[PDB]
Amino acid sequence: MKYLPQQDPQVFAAIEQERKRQHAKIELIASENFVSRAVMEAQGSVLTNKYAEGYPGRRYYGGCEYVDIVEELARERAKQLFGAEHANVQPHSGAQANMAVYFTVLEHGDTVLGMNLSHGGHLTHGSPVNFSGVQYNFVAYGVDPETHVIDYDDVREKARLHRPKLIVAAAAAYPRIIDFAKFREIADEVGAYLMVDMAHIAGLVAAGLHPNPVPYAHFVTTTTHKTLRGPRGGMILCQEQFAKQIDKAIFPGIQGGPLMHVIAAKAVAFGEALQDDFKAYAKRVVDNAKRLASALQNEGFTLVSGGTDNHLLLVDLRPQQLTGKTAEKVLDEVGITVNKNTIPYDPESPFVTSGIRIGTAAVTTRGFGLEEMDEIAAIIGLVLKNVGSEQALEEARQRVAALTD
Amino acid sequence: MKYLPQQDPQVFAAIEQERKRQHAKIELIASENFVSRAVMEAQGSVLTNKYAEGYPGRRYYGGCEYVDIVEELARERAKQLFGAEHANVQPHSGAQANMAVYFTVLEHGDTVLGMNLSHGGHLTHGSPVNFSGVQYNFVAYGVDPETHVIDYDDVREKARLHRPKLIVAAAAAYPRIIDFAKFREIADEVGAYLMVDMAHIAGLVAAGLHPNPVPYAHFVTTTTHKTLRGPRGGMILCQEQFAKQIDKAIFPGIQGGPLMHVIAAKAVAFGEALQDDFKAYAKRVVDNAKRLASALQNEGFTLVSGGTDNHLLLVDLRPQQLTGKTAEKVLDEVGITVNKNTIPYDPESPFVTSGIRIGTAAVTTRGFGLEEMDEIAAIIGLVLKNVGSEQALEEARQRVAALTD
Repeated sequence: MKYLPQQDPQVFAAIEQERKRQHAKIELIASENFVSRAVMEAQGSVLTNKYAEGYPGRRYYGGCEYVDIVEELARERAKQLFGAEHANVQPHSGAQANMAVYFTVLEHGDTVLGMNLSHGGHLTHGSPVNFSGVQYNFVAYGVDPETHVIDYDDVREKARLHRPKLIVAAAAAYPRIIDFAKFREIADEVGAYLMVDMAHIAGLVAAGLHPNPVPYAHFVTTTTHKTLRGPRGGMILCQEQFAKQIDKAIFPGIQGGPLMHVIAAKAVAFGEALQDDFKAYAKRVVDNAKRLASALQNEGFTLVSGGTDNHLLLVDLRPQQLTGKTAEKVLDEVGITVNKNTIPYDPESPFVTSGIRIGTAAVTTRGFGLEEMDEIAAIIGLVLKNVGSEQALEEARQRVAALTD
Repeated sequence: MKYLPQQDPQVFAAIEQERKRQHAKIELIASENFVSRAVMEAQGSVLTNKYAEGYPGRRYYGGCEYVDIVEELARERAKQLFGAEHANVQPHSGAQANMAVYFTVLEHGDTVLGMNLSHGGHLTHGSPVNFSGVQYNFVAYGVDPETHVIDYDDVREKARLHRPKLIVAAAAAYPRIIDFAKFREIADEVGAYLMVDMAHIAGLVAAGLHPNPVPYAHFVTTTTHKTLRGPRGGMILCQEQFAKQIDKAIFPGIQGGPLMHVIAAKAVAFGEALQDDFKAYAKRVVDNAKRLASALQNEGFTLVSGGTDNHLLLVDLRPQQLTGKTAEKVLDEVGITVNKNTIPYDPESPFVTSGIRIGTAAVTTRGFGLEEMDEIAAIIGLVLKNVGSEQALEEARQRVAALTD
């Protein structure tokens, strides 16, 4: 940076602390990643200055010729990545992407069927303190109490009992492949739309490592910042038949001016995702998650669902008589960043929990591989088996430092 | 830029076109401005990588120590700028800022009283194709048919008849000072909350050039990108008594992860606004708008309300037998960017209109002053009085080029 250090010493000092933090810690938050310098440059561009309500070639402001090129690059690259008929790259966030789909097809108080929030569902899939659960009547399907895999007979029974207008598939914390074909079959049986929120797995879908929901869903939502490794924001994919309605839901429905600089950054990220090296990266994410899962099991940890098919895993800490809160805190002390996370049928509140959620997207981006996964698992074992030993924690600290350099 | 040109030639070429465009044109879109290089650098930072749901010291992710410093800088500087008891700097946009306030105090179908959209009100103040008009029962107050000033007796009568739960004051296209004291008096009479949407005038308020709504309103919303000259985004100000409720409305209510890099950019912009030179800038914006208004009148144009008290003006093109659409198109041909805009009691649709909206915030930022205002007015006169003369339009083109260099 050149201008920020002089203009704002306070903001610059904090940014620099954060930059150094991102390098020093082992970042295992499943929803996080590290964007490229090109992506950041796009976000840091003069495109922030441009009002561009509307869509390419159909704006409500003059002078949009060039931001139009940018938005269309984003849309076309998204379509190439996911084989979707239509893309809307304007959503400010995952929240807004989901909000727009709900706004498109639902009226206030309509019934929606989503994944149980304490089994892996997201806040925006029906929490009673979120717009989703306040505006619409959410009911939930669960995972099997033993396998922790989605119970598709429960999906079906809930759908048939409650007659939802919309079924939501996808998750904030589900370590296995989701069967989109079965979701569409059930949706078809009850005459419900299917929305798939692929936010977590979007990069894996792009790389052909998770089945693509696009052929099965009426609407696919996603964030651009998780496994897709793009800027912070949202996106909606759908078939041409819903294009007009979806676009109108975003504007003038729920948003105003789009963030054109962020949309530029989305285009850049989609460009990166179209490259061969991204597919290799995504495979390493999945390989690393499996290896980390296996290595954690070797250390004596129980994993929700017994492993992983994707970028993320959940440790069930009950055998160690630890809460997720306790584990999260102590791992923070040694420089490993995880989330506490409810496990299916958790006896604890969502504020305490019996689990931790871990993902490999970020560490993979920094070049970590199988050997590093083994070491991460060994450090976690050292820490969680010796929470009362300051000597053990200092050893862990030193081993974390050795990994990050 | 260093990395974007190599990584993405297509995105870079379009960004560069846009950058050159912003320099070449006379940008009179009233809601636009040019942010500093420091603001852009903040947006282009690694803060995009950080999940930080929650608030400073009360997050749902570890490792937020530094993004917390950034968010608190934004909040504290906002409070200093506006004398508010509480700030929420997380809203992704003006849309989301307004959405959150509505979510806080209203239930589905509650009555809200806002400014007539064709008299200056914003889309989010009750359009039937916007969430505001779909989710809530909006009624409207108008301006006087002759003076084009808000009719406060109409505000009062509508309030007393319809018994709104909430009254919204502020505008996308109102060229005069708004009397917030009278709005609060009326709100008090009918037991309604008062929300002021100061998006357009926020920079003028910060500089003491428009009365501050903070002392009078329960909630103040704003965008950060108009006269405040900051990054694209929103903000909510309120008294401490509503702080918890407002914060909960933003998260977990209507948003997820905040855009921490944009929040950094907000802090930077607020830092800039706290400087003496910003107050001088804001006075020039207002001085320039008055001078441009006067100069347009000298050219024979009629202005809505007969002039301006702020950064923006509206030309009533009926005396020239022109529509706003026609004027917008022809001005585009010579390199002047304006919006078509409805005038109060417009005989034309919002898609055609009888007016153009002009603002001086952007040209003032680039260093334009009174002499430039005279020339802009003269060029507009030349163009709009000779729409059929290609020679006149080429002269205008050359004069526009002379202004921008």
